Amino acid sequence: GLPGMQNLKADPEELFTKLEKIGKGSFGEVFKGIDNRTQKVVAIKIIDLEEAEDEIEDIQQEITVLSQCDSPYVTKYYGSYLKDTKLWIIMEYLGGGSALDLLEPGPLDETQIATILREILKGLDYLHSEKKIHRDIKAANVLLSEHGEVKLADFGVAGQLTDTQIKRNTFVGTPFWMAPEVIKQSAYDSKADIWSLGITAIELARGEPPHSELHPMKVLFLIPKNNPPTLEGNYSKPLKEFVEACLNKEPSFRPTAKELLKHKFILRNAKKTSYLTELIDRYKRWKAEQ
Repeated sequence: GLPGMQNLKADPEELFTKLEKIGKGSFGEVFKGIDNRTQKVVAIKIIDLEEAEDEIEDIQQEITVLSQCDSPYVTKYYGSYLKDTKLWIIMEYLGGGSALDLLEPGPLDETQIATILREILKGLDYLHSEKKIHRDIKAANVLLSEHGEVKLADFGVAGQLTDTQIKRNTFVGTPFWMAPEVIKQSAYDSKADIWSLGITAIELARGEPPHSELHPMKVLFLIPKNNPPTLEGNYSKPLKEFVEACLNKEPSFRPTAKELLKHKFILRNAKKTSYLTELIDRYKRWKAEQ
């Protein structure tokens, strides 16, 4: 029931060569490796199935959604293989790290912020046209290639607004970045992603989302209660207005990803993506210490 899945005869230990461990979340581990067949780098995510339970349903969800997307803005999925009780998930490798990782060394300038936002808006636009909802937009889920290309990853809880289900009600996402109607489990759609993008715009500018120091439960009542967050500090007027456009409590009043692509903040500051390699190296130097 998992697209891309290979019978047990496909031995992943022989088909792929792990090069190094690049992540160890809570589902398992991630390696940079090589498809020995086509000799190309891939990210290899291994989850122990005999050691995970409820997380399986989310992993299968993610793979299903990734299998249906074909966009240079969404991480590609290459297939899955099974080894004993280990599911190996083969994915597009993005070696530049996440936008959250690129924040570790210091602040981004507005050009970088605009460039990264423009690319995220491209991915959102594709998804929304395909009637898909990301549902977990935030800087840790925006990944970069080593040359600066920007992609959406980790849908996990991505929604599908199809024919007989025009709206979603599921309380899903990470609190700080969740739209108010998602918390209130109201019927919602792509606009929940636009709100999340506004919270991620504050995150790329200040490093953390609003209320990041409060306990999550308090945040559950603050978002629907309080006025929408605003970007405070010395940022240009268009950056603060981009944030306000996204953060409207009324979802149907937030603009589409396509219209935000014409926003003055984006038009005046975004530059080619290759300019992001600088930000990418800063991160490498930084992590080299540590």
